Amino acid sequence: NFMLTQPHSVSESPGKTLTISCTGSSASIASHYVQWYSIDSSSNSASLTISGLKTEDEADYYCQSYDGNNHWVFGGG
Amino acid sequence: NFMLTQPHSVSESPGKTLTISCTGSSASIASHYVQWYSIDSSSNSASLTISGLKTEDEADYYCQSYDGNNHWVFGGG
Amino acid sequence: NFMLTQPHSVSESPGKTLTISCTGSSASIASHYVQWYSIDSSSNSASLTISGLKTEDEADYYCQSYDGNNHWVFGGG
Amino acid sequence: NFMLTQPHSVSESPGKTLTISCTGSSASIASHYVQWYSIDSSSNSASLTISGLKTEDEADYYCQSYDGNNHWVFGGG
Amino acid sequence: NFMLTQPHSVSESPGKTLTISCTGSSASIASHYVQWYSIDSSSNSASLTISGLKTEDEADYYCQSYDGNNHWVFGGG
Repeated sequence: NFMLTQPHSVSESPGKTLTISCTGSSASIASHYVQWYSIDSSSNSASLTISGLKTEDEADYYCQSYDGNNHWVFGGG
Repeated sequence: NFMLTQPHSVSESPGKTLTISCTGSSASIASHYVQWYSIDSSSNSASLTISGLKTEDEADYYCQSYDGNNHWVFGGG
Repeated sequence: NFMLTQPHSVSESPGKTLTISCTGSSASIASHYVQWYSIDSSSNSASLTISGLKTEDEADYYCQSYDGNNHWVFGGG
Repeated sequence: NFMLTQPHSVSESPGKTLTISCTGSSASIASHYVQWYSIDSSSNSASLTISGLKTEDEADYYCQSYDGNNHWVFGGG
Repeated sequence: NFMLTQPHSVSESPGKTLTISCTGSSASIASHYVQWYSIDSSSNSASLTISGLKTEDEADYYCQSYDGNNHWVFGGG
């Protein structure tokens, strides 16, 4: 999980900016993800019966970003 | 999971900007994802009966972004 | 978990900026992630019955970022 | 877990800036992560019954960032 | 766990700045992480019954950051 908020921001950035690669994979059960723009805020998850769960996952991430002056240069992933 | 909010923002960015590659794969059950623009906010997930779940996933991510001055340069993914 | 907030910010950054690679993988059950822009704030998760969970995960992360003047340079991942 | 807040900030940084690689993987049950922009703030998680959980995870992180003038230089991950 | 706050800050830093690699992996149950921007602040986690949990995790972190003038230089991870 990576979570970023900038509720306010002043940026002067003549730049390479927000570059995001390979953000990994999420498996979720009954999970709530919430961002909405007497006051009551409620998210209710309950009375859940779970039986035996077996998970076997093989994940290989190969992420390559190049800014390169390269002679005979070999990159192996 | 990658989550970004900029509820307000001032940016001066003569730039490469928001570049997103290979954001991984999500498997979800009964999950709620919410973003809506006496007050009651309710999302209710309940009384769920789950029997044995077996998951075997093989995921390989090969993501290549090039800005390159390259001679005889070989990239293997 | 990586969490960043800048509720206010003044930045002068003619730069390479926020560069994010391979942020890892999250498995969550009934978890709540919340960021919303008498007052009561409530998120309720309860009465959950969990039976034996077996998890065997193999994750290899190979993340390569290059700014390089390289001759006969070999990178192995 | 890495958590950063800059509720206010003045930065002059013509620089390489916030560069984030391989932030590791989190497995969470019923966990709440909260950042929202008589007053009562409440997050309630209760009455959870957990039976024996066996977790065997193999995680190898290979993260390579190069600023290099390199001849016959070999990097092994 | 690494936690940083700069509720105010004046920095002049034409520099390499906050560079974060391999921040390790956290397994948490019912844990709350909170940063929100008569007044009562309450986060309540209670009445949790946990039976024997066995965890066997093998984690190897190989993190390489180079600023190098290198001849025949070999790095092994």
